[PDB]
Amino acid sequence: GDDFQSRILDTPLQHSDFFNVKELFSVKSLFEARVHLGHKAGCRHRFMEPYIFGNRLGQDIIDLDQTALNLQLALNFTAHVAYRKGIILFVSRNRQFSHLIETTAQACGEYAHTRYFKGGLLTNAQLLFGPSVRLPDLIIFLHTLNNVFEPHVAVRDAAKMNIPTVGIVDTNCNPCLITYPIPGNDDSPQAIQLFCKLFRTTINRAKEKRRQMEALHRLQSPK
Amino acid sequence: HFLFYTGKQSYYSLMHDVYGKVMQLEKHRAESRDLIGSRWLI
Amino acid sequence: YEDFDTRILEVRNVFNMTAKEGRKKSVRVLVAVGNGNGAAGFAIGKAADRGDAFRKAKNRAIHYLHYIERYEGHTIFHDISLRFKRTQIRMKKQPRGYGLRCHRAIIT
Amino acid sequence: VESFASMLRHSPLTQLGPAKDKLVIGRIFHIVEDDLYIDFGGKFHCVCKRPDVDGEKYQRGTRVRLRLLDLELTSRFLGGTTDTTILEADAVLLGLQEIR
Amino acid sequence: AGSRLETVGSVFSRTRDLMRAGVLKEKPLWYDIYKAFPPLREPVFRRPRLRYGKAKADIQDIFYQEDQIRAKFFATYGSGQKAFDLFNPNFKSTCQRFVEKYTELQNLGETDEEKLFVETGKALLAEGIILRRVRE
Ligand SMILES: [Mg+2]
Repeated sequence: GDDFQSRILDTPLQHSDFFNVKELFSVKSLFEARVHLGHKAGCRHRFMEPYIFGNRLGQDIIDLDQTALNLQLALNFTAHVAYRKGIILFVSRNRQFSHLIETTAQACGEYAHTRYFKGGLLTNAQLLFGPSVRLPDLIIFLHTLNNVFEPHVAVRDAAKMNIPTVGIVDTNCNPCLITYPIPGNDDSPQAIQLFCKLFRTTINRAKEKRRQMEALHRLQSPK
Repeated sequence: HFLFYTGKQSYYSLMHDVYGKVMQLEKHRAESRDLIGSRWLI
Repeated sequence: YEDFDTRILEVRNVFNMTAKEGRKKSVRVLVAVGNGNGAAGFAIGKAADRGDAFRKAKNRAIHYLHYIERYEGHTIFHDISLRFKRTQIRMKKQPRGYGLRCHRAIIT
Repeated sequence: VESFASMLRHSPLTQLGPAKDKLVIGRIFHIVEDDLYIDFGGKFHCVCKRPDVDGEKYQRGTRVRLRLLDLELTSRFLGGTTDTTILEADAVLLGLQEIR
Repeated sequence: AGSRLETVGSVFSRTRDLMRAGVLKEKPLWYDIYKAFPPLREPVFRRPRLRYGKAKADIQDIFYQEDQIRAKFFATYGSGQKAFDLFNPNFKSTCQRFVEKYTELQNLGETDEEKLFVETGKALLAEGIILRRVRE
């Protein structure tokens, strides 16, 4: 009874890669999707220089070794959150990829907000949505900037509410408030499609694992 | 609903469908006045 | 939040000139909250009525709760000197039985 | 497993060198009226105008020829702290690629 | 009741504090996950500042040794009349074949750059590649 619930929720945290997210991606796979391509040196943020492999004739290149390490952590965190039945909200303001990101959230079984973000959505949730509204447990920022080249309002407002954020950060973004930054290209369609696939496969695996874990432990109770 | 946190889940759920329809018509490829004496709903 | 207590630190009657009313008055209240066990916060509430400004500040401050580290539960871990804007503060760690010897607001 | 450093050294984009006045092959993925959105293998797409000659030939998926100018159009202006970018590339459409 | 102070600490440290304070009685579901698999860097606020005086960034300009050869090829013959295909991961351009042959001759031991550049042009001419020495 109580032992089974402890097994379902506490056993997953005793393994470094419980969901085997390492196999989903590789440095070679990321390089095919152009995840190493950054903005010009003029557009560079000072807090992104750690993640930048170098400047190839004006275009910053993103180290895909740091990206692989950080992406492993971010996918690992996103899976445990999905395993525990947490709410995951995808957030982006890029209108080229608005339909793709809304389609991904629907495929995963999660939520997407790709439209104009209302001031107070998280800091004033009860008024906007209702008294007992449950806020997201994780926000994934496929794009961390809005369409005026400023940080998305939900980055600061998600920290105010103490919500962890998994965000794709490019060479012109500010990763300081992103809990799990993933350095990588955010503009190319091939990069965004790769990231959307990874987050969708990861979330579906974690949800499937929970069902199997519950069936095995549940069956033991009669058996 | 997956668009609950947008604040207009039904307006954006409808705008999601019509934008997906447009994409398939644009990807896949007569007179358009199939209906006359009609107006768009207010 | 029965374990939290609220204290007033300043009540001010600021004024905004308006064409309709000429001089219009608002009550600006600064309050602090704490549970006496390491957690405390402050906020400012403004309203036209003093009772409303008290409610606004009191419930706003509960959303800005710092946790303050106490050495053995009775003093700060080390001397602290800082300047915030033009205000200078020089705090000193003291032994038990020394008591609070500080600005009345700091005592509060 | 090949290292990222090796991948970058032998990458087609690293071989291209400077992208000014280079010739590249692109693919039309989006068309809005007479505006063609062309992916030439870089970070940002370019946007060209449908040529008067053989206008009907330029449909989605059509591979074309281009003369790159910039991979990203950016420029710092008076009083700016960062370069303003329009998230677009600069290229001159030369015409369709011969399938051969 | 919370800590809407996003410029002091991090979501994890502020959540740790609210639990020690006595205000948050139930752990968030994401908390234990962060404890076991934290990020590489702690997500703490830092105000961006400009560099002043003689402070400079630390970004290495990416220049391989082939660029010395490639620069000469583009200045002498321009870009190959064949168009670059940046969608083929194994594309070999006219210039990249020039640099592969120039390297091969350099392995043999030729030390003169002038010798390696005119010999490589002859080898590609035998291969049949159309190299135009366009000064224009
Ligand atoms: Mg970008």
